Amino acid sequence: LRIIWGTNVSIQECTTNFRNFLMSFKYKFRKILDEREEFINNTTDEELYYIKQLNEMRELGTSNLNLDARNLLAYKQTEDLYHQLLNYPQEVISIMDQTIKDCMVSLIVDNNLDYDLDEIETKFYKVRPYNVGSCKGMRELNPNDIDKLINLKGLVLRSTPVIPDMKVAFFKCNVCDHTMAVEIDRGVIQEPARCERIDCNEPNSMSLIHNRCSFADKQVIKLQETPDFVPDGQTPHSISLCVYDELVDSCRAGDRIEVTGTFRSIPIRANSRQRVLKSLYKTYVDVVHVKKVQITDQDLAKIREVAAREDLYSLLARSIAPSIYELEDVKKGILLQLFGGTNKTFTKGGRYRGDINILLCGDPSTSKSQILQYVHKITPRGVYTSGKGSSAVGLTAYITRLVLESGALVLSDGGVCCIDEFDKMSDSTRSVLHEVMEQQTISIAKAGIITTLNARSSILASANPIGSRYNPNLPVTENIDLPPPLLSRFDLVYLVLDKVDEKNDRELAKHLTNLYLEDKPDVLPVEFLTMYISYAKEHIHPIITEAAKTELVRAYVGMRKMTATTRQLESMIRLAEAHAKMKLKNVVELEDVQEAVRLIRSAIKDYATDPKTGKIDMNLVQT
Amino acid sequence: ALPSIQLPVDYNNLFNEITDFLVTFKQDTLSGPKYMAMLQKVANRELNSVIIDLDDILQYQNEKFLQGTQADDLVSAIQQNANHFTELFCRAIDNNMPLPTKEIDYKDDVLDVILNQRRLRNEELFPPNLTRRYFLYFKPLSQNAISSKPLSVRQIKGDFLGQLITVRGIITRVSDVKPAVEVIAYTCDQCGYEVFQEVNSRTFTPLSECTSEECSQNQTKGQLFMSTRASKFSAFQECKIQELSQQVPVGHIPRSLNIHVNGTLVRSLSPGDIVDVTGIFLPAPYTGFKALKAGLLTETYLEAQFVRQHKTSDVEERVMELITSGDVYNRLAKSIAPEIYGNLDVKKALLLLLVGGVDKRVGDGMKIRGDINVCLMGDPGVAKSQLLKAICKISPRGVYTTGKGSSGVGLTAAVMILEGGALVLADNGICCIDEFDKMDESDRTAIHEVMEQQTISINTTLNARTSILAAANPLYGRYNPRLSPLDNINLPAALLSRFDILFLMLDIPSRDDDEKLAEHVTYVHMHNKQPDFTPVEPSKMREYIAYAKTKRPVMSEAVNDYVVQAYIRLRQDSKREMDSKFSFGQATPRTLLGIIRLSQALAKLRLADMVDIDDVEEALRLVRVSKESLYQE
DNA sequence: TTTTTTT
Repeated sequence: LRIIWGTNVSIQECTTNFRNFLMSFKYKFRKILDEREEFINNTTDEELYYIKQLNEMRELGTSNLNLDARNLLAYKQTEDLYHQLLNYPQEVISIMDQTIKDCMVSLIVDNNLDYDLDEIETKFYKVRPYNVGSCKGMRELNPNDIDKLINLKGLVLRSTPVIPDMKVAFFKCNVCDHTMAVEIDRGVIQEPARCERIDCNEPNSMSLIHNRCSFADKQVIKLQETPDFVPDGQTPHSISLCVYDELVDSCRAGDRIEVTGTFRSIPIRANSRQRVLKSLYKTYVDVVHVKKVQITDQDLAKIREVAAREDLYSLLARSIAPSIYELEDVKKGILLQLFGGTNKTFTKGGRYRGDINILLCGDPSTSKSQILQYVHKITPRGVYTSGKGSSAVGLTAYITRLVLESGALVLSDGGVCCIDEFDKMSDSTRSVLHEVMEQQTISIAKAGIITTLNARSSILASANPIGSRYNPNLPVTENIDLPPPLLSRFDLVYLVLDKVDEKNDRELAKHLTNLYLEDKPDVLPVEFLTMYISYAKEHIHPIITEAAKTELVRAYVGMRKMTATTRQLESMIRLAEAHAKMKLKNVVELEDVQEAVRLIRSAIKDYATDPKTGKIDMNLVQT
Repeated sequence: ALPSIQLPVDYNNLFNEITDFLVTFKQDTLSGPKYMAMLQKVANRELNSVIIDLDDILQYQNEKFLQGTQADDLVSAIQQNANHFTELFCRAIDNNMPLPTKEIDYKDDVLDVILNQRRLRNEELFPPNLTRRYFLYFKPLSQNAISSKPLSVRQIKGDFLGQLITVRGIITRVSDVKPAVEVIAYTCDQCGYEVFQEVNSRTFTPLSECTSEECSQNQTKGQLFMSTRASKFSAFQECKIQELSQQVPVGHIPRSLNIHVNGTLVRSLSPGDIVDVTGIFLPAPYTGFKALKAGLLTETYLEAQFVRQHKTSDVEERVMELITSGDVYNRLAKSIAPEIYGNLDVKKALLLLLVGGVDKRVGDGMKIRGDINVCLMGDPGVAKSQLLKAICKISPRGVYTTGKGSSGVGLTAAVMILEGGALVLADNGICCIDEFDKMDESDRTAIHEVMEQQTISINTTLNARTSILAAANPLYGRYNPRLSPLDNINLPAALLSRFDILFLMLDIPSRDDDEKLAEHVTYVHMHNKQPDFTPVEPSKMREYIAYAKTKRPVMSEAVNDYVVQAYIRLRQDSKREMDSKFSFGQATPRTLLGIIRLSQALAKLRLADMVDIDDVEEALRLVRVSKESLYQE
């Protein structure tokens, strides 16, 4: 038999265990390993999971086949093979790739569906085990763990450009015009000492030609250690993850990705020309699988029922921060911002941007930043920042030599942005934010490097009052202390002030004391509400209608009677489109525009605000 | 070229004595041989390293002297050439190694499986270092002298090379852990035989040519291939120890010294704490090209053997002794700054801050800090700076800082790749700010970013969990009754709310107070001890603080309702007490939180499993005393 | 590169 070196386990036996997993292993085995028999379905269980997966790979036309170490453990012989893989991940992965190819050929013949066995041979099946082990940081990874299968979660610090890889060397003889191809094993090309052609009779006549040499796609992605894995006292250590073929560019940089792989250690040459290599070995992880960290039909039905409920707007507001008290209007504005307005692009007038930015000002103990962290959790992509920690250059763009790097707002783009101590945030940073928010995109010019980075990020800001506690005598805008251009740029302005009464104090103290009374203590689940916002954006594309247009023109003229920025009217339209997404209405309606204007009026306590100078009586706040 | 010089030492007889000591030496005075037990643990692979005590060697030599047999002076020969003696010690450990009482899990050890296979195929085949999975170490000799006496970097000399020696100083930096190929294993396909190469240098040249007799018999020129699973690898870390400030002569800068820490000893150190490490001082060879220019001049380094940083049943017994002494809260308060006379309430608040309150994190995601922060506001000459320095010395990880001496950003995290600031050095400790009134509000904003939420934001982030203490002088240098208490504090209401408690002390002439303070101070001057209650030792005080922190008391329904009533009362008292002369700041729900943390700290000091209404009332009384000190005038 | 700070 053929045995992997040092394992005393046959490579044929590993392939046979993988074949028993691919066929003659029921999905019932994986479901039983998962237990939860009430959750498992008997018919899909009786069907063979890996047989269905190989047939699905044939239907896709792709050689790659996702692998589950849990399913490998579910099958008994495949569990033994998975332990052998944990010992020798690369060898067992090659064995499983060959087994997947052979099982695909056998499955094509068995199903009798049209397919080419030669096409299956040309295809190189891929085994991508996952759930082999608990996710761990790069700092947790060890040289003993090198050459052992593991599943790792990490946030991509950056993704490197695709790196050419010498899949096979090609030798072309300059003396005799001979053509040859030499496979590259272990990353080293093989060169015959004499000419491949005996008639040439020229020693070392063969010459490698790089263009003729076969190249396989390869890439690397820097991966930061997971925030839980990182030590509390120090920033996480980062190790780049090797990737190739379909795994290359599987996940974009700046988004969390879970890549199962085998850790690798390689000697580092003391000098590139010198054969000598330092006793220390550089360490990198080669990913057997790449994964992240879209609405299911049942989730979409649940979102539809929720959106049908009239209580759902306030329900999602409360669901953003279920434990928090008395900031439901700010949470509703944040939920509208998470839904976002629809974006319209035109040849003239540029492109109206649907993304909504929300500014919130609260006196200390407003729980505004607790709600902001709640919004960061609720957002599908979360960016949280402190005003003292915020920098304008970091928010817009950085340069490394000389190539531009994504700003903090650019990384926020594609998700909601959370800002704490927004009053403490620098006015210069806010001035940088003004242009980026007005354009919904960032443009940067600098010596050497000048480029524009997308900044289409919904922005949430939690701000202190300009006074240490919010002053009713102070104007609400002054208490928020936001610059007027940034306030116009923001779609929504939120004002929250504490109101004191004996019964209200009893209620607040009772809430805090109940959370304390538990030793560990209508709201949608936060993940379900993120999915609801995603489904609202996906299946709802609100646009200005006639009724919404009557409401919008009335609101614009009335706010001009009250001065109305044209951007505020666009922000009201975006909030109206956000409300239609919150209601899962395909187009903006008069009720949506009315709710958007009502949400803006309630957010800044404009109804509470006194008619003159914009100041709000404290009793008027919180009605 | 190599004139041999016979010396009064024979390595063979010394190694025989070492092997005899390994089997004969036992902890009978403390009570098979203890070294044999460690060898059995290593055979089971339960012990991954060995530490040979120099004091044990000296005791064995004393036993030999009592028996009349002449000692080979193994303990002193270690000081003579410890590097050379270490190889003999490893050989003696191999000779006296017992069989594994527990299975070594050889199947999981790919090296062990391949080693059995390689011996079978072969039937010093492989390096003994590759055979050994343990790292030797040397414990410093017990005081009763170069190894026993710690040294400064400048005090160390080139003659100390090749000698085990202890050093003392601040760790400037620690290099990142790197692999070290103790043995590089080369494999060639043409022979099918593995050829091992033992690397003992900082850099190595790969064999690059198959040395296998099978390849020699086949006449094939094989290309050796290194195998990570076959080659031995050891973690390598470096440390830079810099001379202590007292050890540095005036007008001289302390010198950091590179130290090699390998194997299990790697990653043992942290830069913040002073370390007393015994290690064989050894030359560091220069590279070829650099050595051609250096000439006879040579680099030097230290290979650490035993690492010790300055800062259970015994701890439990000490805490029980303090509890039996009783009144533990007031006793620890009076123990704080025994030389300082008075300010017992400030000392009690400082002890509460040292114990800290319970840190709470809600299931929804809310996190409320348990760390306590205190502020001291006093007139000049009231031992504000003295008490702050005493508290900094009391805190093993605490840092003392001045408002003018250090910038706020530098204290939070000093920009030179990020490096920990004074607050990061105060992690699991207390950052002290002397002359906090003099500190600028711009830096106070950086402090306010961290006081409310422990984490630091800059991008780079650190948890930066610590307790904050501040000492401030009143506006214009002294308290003015005409000025409101808030005006004399001259601090933002955000700072007042973030602080758990602020203490205001006034300098008022008094005949009896002057007489008592002069008596205590004159007693302190004539005799270093304070005249009078006996302060607890700082080690036992820190142990009691840790024991209190372990309690983590939780609130009850009655205590929570009483705290809610106190919050309502404080809010109403602020609403009615808008008069600035009597207004100490509006009631804060966060302040009641701070009050919750203080009650948790009091229940921790009392070691109560749950927070008590008495603890809540005591925290409220601390704040009330903070106001009443000014009210007395 | 990026503070730090002296001109």
